[PDB]
Amino acid sequence: DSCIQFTRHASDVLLNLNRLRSRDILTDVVIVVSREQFRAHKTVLMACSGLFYSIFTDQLKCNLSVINLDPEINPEGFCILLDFMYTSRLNLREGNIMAVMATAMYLQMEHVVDTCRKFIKASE
Amino acid sequence: DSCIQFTRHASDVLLNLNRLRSRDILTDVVIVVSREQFRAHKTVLMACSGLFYSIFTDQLKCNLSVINLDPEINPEGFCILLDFMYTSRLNLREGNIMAVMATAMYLQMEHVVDTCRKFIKASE
Amino acid sequence: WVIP
Amino acid sequence: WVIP
Ligand SMILES: O=C1Cc2cc(Nc3ncnc(Cl)c3Cl)ccc2N1
Ligand SMILES: O=C1Cc2cc(Nc3ncnc(Cl)c3Cl)ccc2N1
Ligand SMILES: [Cl-]
Ligand SMILES: [Cl-]
Repeated sequence: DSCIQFTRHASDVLLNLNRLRSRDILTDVVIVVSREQFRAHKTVLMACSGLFYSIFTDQLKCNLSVINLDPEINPEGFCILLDFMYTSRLNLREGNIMAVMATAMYLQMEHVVDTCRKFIKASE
Repeated sequence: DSCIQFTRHASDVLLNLNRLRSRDILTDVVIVVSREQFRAHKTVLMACSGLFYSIFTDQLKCNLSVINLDPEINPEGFCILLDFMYTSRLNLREGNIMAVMATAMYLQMEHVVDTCRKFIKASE
Repeated sequence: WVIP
Repeated sequence: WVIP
C-alpha cells in the first residue's frame, strides 16, 4: 500500500494499556499464582503468551474470570513477566533469573526464554 | 531501574491484537457508523482515542455493547482510523484526507489530526 | 510519521 | 534486547 506509519503508535498503545491495568479499568480476568492474584486484560495476555493464547481461544476457558496457574509457578516471576507484557521492560536479576525463565517457559514467551538462556550461559 | 527492553515487543503486541480483531476474538463492542458496523476491543479504542477513552471510563457507557457515532461521521474515514489504531499505518489519500481529518478530530486522535493538517497545508 |  |  501507500500508507504512512506513526513510529511511536505501538509504544503509546501499550503505555495506555498499562495505565488501564494500573487503574483496574476493563480488566476481565484474575490470574491466581498460589496465594497471589493479578488482574489483567485477556487480550494483552493472549498477545504476549502462547499459553494464554491457547487458554482464551478455548470455547469454555474464554469465559472464565479466574485462571489458576500450576502451583510450581513463582508469583514474583509471574509479576515480572506481567510487567514485561505491559511495558516491554524485563526486570531480570541474578536473584530472579531462574524463576523468570521457568515462568517464561510455562507461559510460552520465547523471546524472554531466549534472553534468560543467554544471560545464564554468560555467567557459566 | 536496571531493566532490559525488547525493542519489537510493543509492535508484536499490536500485531497480535490486530489478528484477534480480524478473527473476531474477544471483541466486546460494535461501533455503528450510519449503515456500517465495526467490531473492536474497547481497550484498544480507549488506548488510541480521547473520545473512546471518555466513553468507556463512563460508569454507564463502559457496559454498552453498541456505540452509535454522530451521523456526520463517514464510515470509510472511521474504517481507515480503526485500521490505524490496530496497525500504526494510516491510509491517507487525496480522496479521503478531509473525511479522515474530520473523523480524527471527532475521535480525538491528535497525531492523525496533525499529519492531516500538514498534508493539506502542503497542497495549498 | 515515516514511509514504512 | 537493549539497555533502554
Ligand atoms: O512467544 C510467544 C508469544 C506468543 C503470543 C501468541 N499470540 C498470538 N499469536 C498469534 N495470533 C494471535 Cl491472534 C495471538 Cl494473540 C501466541 C504464541 C506466542 N508465543
Ligand atoms: O490523541 C489522543 C490519543 C488518546 C488516548 C487516550 N487514552 C488514554 N489516555 C490516558 N490514560 C489512559 Cl488509561 C488512556 Cl486509555 C486519551 C486521550 C488521547 N488523545
Ligand atoms: Cl516474549
Ligand atoms: Cl493519533
